[PDB]
Amino acid sequence: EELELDEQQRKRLEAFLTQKQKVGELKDDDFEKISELGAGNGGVVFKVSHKPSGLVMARKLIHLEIKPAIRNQIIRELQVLHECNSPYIVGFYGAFYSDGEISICMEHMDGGSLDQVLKKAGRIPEQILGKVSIAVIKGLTYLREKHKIMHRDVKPSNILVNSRGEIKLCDFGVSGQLIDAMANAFVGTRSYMSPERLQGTHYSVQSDIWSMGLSLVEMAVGRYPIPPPDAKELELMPMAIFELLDYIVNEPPPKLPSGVFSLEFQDFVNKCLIKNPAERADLKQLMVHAFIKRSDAEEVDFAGWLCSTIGLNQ
Amino acid sequence: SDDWEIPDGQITVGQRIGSGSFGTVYKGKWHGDVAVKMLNVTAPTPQQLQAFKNEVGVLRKTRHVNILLFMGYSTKPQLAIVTQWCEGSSLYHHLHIIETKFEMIKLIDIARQTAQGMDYLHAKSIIHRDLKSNNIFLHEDLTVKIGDFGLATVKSRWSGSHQFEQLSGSILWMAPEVIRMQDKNPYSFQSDVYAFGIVLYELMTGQLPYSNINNRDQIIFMVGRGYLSPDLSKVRSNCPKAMKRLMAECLKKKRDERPLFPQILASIELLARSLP
Ligand SMILES: Nc1ncnc2c1ncn2[C@@H]1O[C@H](COP(=O)(O)OP(=O)(O)NP(=O)(O)O)[C@@H](O)[C@H]1O
Ligand SMILES: Nc1ncnc2c1ncn2[C@@H]1O[C@H](COP(=O)(O)OP(=O)(O)NP(=O)(O)O)[C@@H](O)[C@H]1O
Ligand SMILES: O=C(NOCCO)c1ccc2cncn2c1Nc1ccc(I)cc1F
Ligand SMILES: [Cl-]
Ligand SMILES: [Cl-]
Ligand SMILES: [Mg+2]
Ligand SMILES: [Mg+2]
Repeated sequence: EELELDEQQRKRLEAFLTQKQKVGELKDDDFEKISELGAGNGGVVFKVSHKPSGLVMARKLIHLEIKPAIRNQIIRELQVLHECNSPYIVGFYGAFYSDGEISICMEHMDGGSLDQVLKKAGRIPEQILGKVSIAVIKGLTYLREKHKIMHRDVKPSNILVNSRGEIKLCDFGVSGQLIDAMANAFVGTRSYMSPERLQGTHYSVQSDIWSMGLSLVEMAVGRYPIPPPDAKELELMPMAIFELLDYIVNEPPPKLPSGVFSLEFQDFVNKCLIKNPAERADLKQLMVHAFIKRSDAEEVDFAGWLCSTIGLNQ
Repeated sequence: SDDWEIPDGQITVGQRIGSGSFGTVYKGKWHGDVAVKMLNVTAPTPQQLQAFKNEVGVLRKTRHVNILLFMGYSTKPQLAIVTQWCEGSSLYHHLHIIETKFEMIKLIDIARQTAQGMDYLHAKSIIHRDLKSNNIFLHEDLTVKIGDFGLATVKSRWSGSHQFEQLSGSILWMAPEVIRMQDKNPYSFQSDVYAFGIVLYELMTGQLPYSNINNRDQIIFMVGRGYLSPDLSKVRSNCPKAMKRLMAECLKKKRDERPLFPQILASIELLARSLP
């Protein structure tokens, strides 16, 4: 279904629901390892084959040392992912527990994350980033309107793409117990957290919009923008975690370089990076921004650009 | 091979237990049960390997009833630390996973043995750098064994002779100056005292600190800036008032204001006597 789908998005959404019905209960011995898709600060992802169904899935395994009551609640809250079906949300097959590891089985995206695509592209073109912004905005809108879910972890590594041209969000906070469990267990080296949530202030999805603009700047210049590039480094066109957080809170937000990006794109990320969470643009304001309306009209062969950037075939 | 180095093919590496902040632990057999931690640093430079060997020479002579026995190390097939295998669970598993119900007299004794082992480490001029309930084991349910101490040389990847130190694993036990990573060396005896203060919090509250905050980066910033500290009101009603005062002194934001373990151990021992 009842969403603003074009006839191709609805057919792919139907095809995913069809394959999902071939998947009964997920068990560890029903899977066969193919290859590793990558590892994060608290998880590891494998390409696997679900032998009873023949489907290829991305299986994330999270090893948490928690009390079983919390673990059982985590597996419970993850079951909401069965109802998160959108062309901009990574599909979901099942979440179960075995051998001391939480398994989250999801749709395999053969284009990887935009973090991987970024290293292979050096920089991502503005016209490509326009299609990404539309997908991230509409993905965040689906999660908040249809499920009251806030993402809380918008960043290039959690925006997934495939050779069909789909751009989907993943690793969002559907389970609040899982967020707190991994907050106690691991740490990263960077951060896309908004300055107000760093100080304990909660402004709904305004923080996710900050994270998007930060990701758009990183993908546009090909470099994590905290701290800003230093002079001659920019015309080529090791901070610890606490210093990065202190910088986000106490320094002016980053910005796109002048001249090399259109004024609409520069204004779009500036409205996304206003440190004041209330003056910061919200999801409805961004969807009618000049940069989004222009990119929504542009014809961009994203699938062709992606496979070309990665080395795949069309 | 070198002193206290275990040659290739001597340890029968068994089941994989889990990964921590700087290695992956396996259950092994080598003249009995052992824990083998495959270090994350797999490609050490001669400068780092020499600094690591110098630190092994220190750690292998730290022998105490409350200190997990250091049994040696390996370089082939990969860099590894071999320690005594602990039967039972760590203090973290008892408090937060199994939820073992200890009486106050036993919780004070756990803190007393931990302060005993920490006092010995600092007497030998060794900074733990990683004290946490995960590195405190209740061996055979009675004796407290502190593990994963020192090893500063392999808790970072080396660029020749200089090393960049980054936060790894949990942060709940890190002092504000350790979080910031700004002073010449953030780790000190007083930063161990802070971590011991967090362990006291776990014992006397049954909870990890900052239970109401699920945003890790908020915790890193506010603890590092001195805006956030453990809620001492979560302390259970049967906790002796001297233990709550001692806990507050260990958790002081400025490291110059934290007591040292000779005084900490003396206070816990006095409270263990002045107790029903
Ligand atoms: N559904 C998927 N299909 C294909 N690749 C995937 C999928 N999900 C995750 N990956 C890959 O697995 C990698 C590891 O994921 P993850 O465990 O979330 O760590 P991360 O997001 O990259 N970094 P971090 O979140 O800070 O720990 C990602 O970077 C992707 O390249
Ligand atoms: N000597 C040991 N005997 C038995 N189990 C151990 C021993 N050392 C570690 N373990 C277990 O091995 C797993 C991984 O430990 P470890 O890699 O040390 O991570 P951690 O202690 O949780 N954090 P850290 O020690 O700071 O890296 C945990 O389940 C520990 O309980
Ligand atoms: O995956 C996560 N963090 O990354 C791990 C660090 O490497 C993650 C983090 C928080 C969370 C809350 N509820 C689910 N959560 C996650 N999982 C997840 C969510 C949606 C999909 I679709 C697929 C997933 F795996
Ligand atoms: Cl598109
Ligand atoms: Cl192995
Ligand atoms: Mg991720
Ligand atoms: Mg340990």
